[PDB]
Amino acid sequence: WAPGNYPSTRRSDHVDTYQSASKGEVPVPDPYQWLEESTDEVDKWTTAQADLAQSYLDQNADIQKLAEKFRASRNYAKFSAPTLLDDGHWYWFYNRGLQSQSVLYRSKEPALPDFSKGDDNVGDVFFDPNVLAADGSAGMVLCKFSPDGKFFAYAVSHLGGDYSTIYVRSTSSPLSQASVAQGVDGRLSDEVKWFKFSTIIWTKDSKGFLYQRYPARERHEGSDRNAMMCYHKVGTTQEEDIIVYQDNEHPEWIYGADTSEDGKYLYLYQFKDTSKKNLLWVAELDEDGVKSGIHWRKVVNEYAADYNIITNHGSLVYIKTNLNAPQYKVITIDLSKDEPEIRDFIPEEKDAKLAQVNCANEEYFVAIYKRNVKDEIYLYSKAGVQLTRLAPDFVGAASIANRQKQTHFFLTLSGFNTPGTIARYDFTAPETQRFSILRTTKVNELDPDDFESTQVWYESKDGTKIPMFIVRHKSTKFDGTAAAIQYGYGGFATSADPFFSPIILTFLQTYGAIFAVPSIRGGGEFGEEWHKGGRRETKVNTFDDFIAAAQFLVKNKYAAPGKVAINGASNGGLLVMGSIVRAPEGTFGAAVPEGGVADLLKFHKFTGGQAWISEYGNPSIPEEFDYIYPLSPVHNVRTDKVMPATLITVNIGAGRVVPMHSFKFIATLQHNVPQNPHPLLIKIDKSWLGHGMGKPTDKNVKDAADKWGFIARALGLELK
Amino acid sequence: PWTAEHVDQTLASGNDIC
Repeated sequence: WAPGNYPSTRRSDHVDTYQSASKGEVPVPDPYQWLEESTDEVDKWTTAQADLAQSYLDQNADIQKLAEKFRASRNYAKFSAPTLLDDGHWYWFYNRGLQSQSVLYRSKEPALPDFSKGDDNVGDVFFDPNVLAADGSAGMVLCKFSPDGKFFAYAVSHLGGDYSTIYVRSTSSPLSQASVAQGVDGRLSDEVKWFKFSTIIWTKDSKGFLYQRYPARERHEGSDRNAMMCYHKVGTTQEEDIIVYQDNEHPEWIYGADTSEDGKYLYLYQFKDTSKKNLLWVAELDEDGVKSGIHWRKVVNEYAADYNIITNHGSLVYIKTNLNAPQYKVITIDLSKDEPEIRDFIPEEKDAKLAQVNCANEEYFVAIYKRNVKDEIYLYSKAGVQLTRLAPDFVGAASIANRQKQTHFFLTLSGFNTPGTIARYDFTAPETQRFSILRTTKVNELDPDDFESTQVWYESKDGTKIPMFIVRHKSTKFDGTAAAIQYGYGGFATSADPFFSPIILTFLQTYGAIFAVPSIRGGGEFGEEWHKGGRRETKVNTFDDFIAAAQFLVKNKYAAPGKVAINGASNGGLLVMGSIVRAPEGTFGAAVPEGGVADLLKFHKFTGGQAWISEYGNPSIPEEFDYIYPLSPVHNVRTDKVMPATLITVNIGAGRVVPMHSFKFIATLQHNVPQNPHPLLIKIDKSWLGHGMGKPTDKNVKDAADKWGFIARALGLELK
Repeated sequence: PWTAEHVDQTLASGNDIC
């Protein structure tokens, strides 16, 4: 590769006209409009680009070395929390280390295993999703056991497919290499097609489950509208499924459900966009079970807040909500009254987000609070008294795993240097012996104790103080010499939580680099106001926050000048692409946007773009075009600014941002600064991933070595 | 999906399966 050696990219005469509130009609040339299409010409162009990128990476002999180190760092057994089913047996996922899909195991004995003996010594395979297809083209993307433990419902996606299909099997019928060689699959004939974008919710009689589906679509027919919440009865075909709810007048809205443990209530959630606002309707179930013509009580019938059911006791329903409470709280709504009475059960904390609440042991509550972007776990009594903090020395991210009716619960704990701890709380144990560690994840080659994470605060352009995690190998100094990889997402109220990555830690140890995770506005770290601080008309703050983080790393000698690289995916790819356009020349030394939005004027004209109007605004509204257009990366590339080395990565598939965003952005970079001194490249994986499907592990390792090696070489880092 | 493609998800994959 050399500057100016990019594939020829045709420029059309296409112009789109938009209406600006401040400037009236604005004509916007779109010379790469044709990259919106799927054609021979586009295939040759993406092939030329991917060949150019691979040619450049081929010049870098260190990538293969990183692949070896990265594969080894991933090669350690991994496992989930176990779940006790009503058959008395415990089920958990187990991965031998490098398997592409983890395998669902079942305890040999009706007792909690001593997992120190080894998963294969205490459990047998129950469901191995690797055998769904002999060539790995099918993945299990969601599953749910029935409450009585007799059935296992599982959603399957295929390469090339745009929906998932739900299947059902008896829990006494394993799916394994042995079972498929020795006989038929063993599942029921049920085949529930057209499923996507909800969970699977069993009724508590275990007769069936609720799931969202879309209209059947022929190959050359006509978009994803007219979602329906449906009910599937086990042992029937889908033509007998009941439509529980649809709304022809609002064909864009989607649906969720929940069922109360006591069998009394069916709950319906409705969502009109990606804001955290939903309707909440409540139906009473009887002997008649789930039926068409269900009567809904429209308890929450305006879009104003997030409501998610926790549990109920009789007609008193406990709900996690952010109604008038942007850090969230628990309310009760008493349905015994004509006008429901609404009360705070666990009040909002001004400065800590209530992130999750589960009912445990029938009448207790386990709450996770996120304070300064670090999770804290507490146990509450039925009277709302905070009893104890669990795992008080844990620093990182926590989740709860339990079933409300049982006498125990688990916590799953991980963080930058905590690979994966599963703790157990046993209410039947003596009062000082209730909390224990069930399993700790043991990693390979790496020693997590060799790494430190800390949290520092910097100031954004408008004065706002923003926290940022910094992770380093403990021999790395903050003396103005390290490289930094700065990661972000920056949207949709998603929190940039601690997480464990053996590949990142291996990179940090290999090169003496640091990893930086700033909690930029648009995320949900500090509740819904933090999200509102970076969305629609304030979305510019997300970019200012991310740019100020990189400037702070260099100014305060965490990292060397010009040695901050940035990386992010989906919304985080938009973050990366807009950041390199907006920041002063030299702010970044490398950039890897993964599958981002980049045409912020046309994003809502494609597939899943409409739902994002709540996050970015609507380009077709003149007042909103005026704040979108200055931020749109495709429309703000200059000719006078040196760009960092950039490797754009694109994965094709269901539910992913359409790739024309990345295509237009890289075509526009190579048109505007063809002689850039640093390579501006794009790598496309043309396999069509189905919904929820990942790539095989070996491809993931190869892609990681390419990405991190590209960054290392761009920043001048050498293998010691 | 905060870290959905970048890290193995086995640890939390059992939290809500019944």
